[PDB]
Amino acid sequence: GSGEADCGLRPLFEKKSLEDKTERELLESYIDGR
Amino acid sequence: IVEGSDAEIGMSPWQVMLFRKSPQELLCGASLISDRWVLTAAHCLLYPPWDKNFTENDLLVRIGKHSRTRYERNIEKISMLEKIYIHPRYNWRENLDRDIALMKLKKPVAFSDYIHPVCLPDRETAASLLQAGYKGRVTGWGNLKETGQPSVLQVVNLPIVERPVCKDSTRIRITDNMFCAGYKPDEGKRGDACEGDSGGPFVMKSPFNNRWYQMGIVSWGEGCDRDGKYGFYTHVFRLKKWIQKVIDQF
Ligand SMILES: N=C(N)c1ccc(CNC(=O)[C@@H]2C=CCN2C(=O)[C@@H](CC2CCCCC2)NCC(=O)O)cn1
Repeated sequence: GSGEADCGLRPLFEKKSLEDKTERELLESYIDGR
Repeated sequence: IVEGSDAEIGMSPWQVMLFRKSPQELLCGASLISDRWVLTAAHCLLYPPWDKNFTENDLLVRIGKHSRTRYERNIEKISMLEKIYIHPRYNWRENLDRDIALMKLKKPVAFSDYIHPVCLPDRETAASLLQAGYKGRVTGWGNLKETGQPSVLQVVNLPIVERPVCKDSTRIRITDNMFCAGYKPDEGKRGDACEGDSGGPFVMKSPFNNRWYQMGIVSWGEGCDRDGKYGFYTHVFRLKKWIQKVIDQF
């Protein structure tokens, strides 16, 4: 939509359900902790 | 980047290096937002106090990189600039307000495992993700300390800081078009962007659709990773309309 389709989905990670070493540190902060 | 660590392969496929033709050196960071457009900080191109004022032909855009100095044959893609657009109201004279610029590539770049565009935030996404305490990611090949350089692309995860706290850390006049990020003195952890990271992307991964969005652009700071001070970034969404305006017309 407000951004071309497919954008933001990394070939070597999201597209293969693979996580990078520290992305969970980010998602864990989108709640209340840090 | 100070106190960060080596990024892994294909971790930031939108990461762009602004390379100078002569001499040949790292100039700034930038980001790929489509097959023909790259985003960066205006002070990277224009900054009179330092007689800095580059044009289309003084620069090269290098996409898909990991190593700072090597020419990554078969992996990276070097592209030329067709046109540069600085924000008409970029304030280099006072506080670097509206530190943003768009660059039009001469020819579309072909995506791959190492080259892929990041997403631009929309009102909803920015509203939900841009909050104090939430962490974003900054990447670059800039300095490792205030006063050498990394061998490989560096990455750091930093929390966004409360606007009031940003205002009381500097004598510089803050504006709505910027936000600051970093750890406070008593938070144990540290880290920050630094000279050479300018124009680099500050991104966040949406918990809703799993996509990575670019919320900021490495803009300025006073020193690097000093206690009590924070890094400032251009508020990408606040300037989103200037962006679409430019892309839809040019
Ligand atoms: N620690 C950080 N987060 C950081 C440090 C430096 C840079 C590169 N950006 C700059 O160098 C810009 C370009 C014009 C000057 N500038 C600054 O950051 C000035 C502050 C400017 C604030 C706006 C008005 C002009 C001075 N400080 C340099 C320093 O102390 O190391 C980016 N981030």
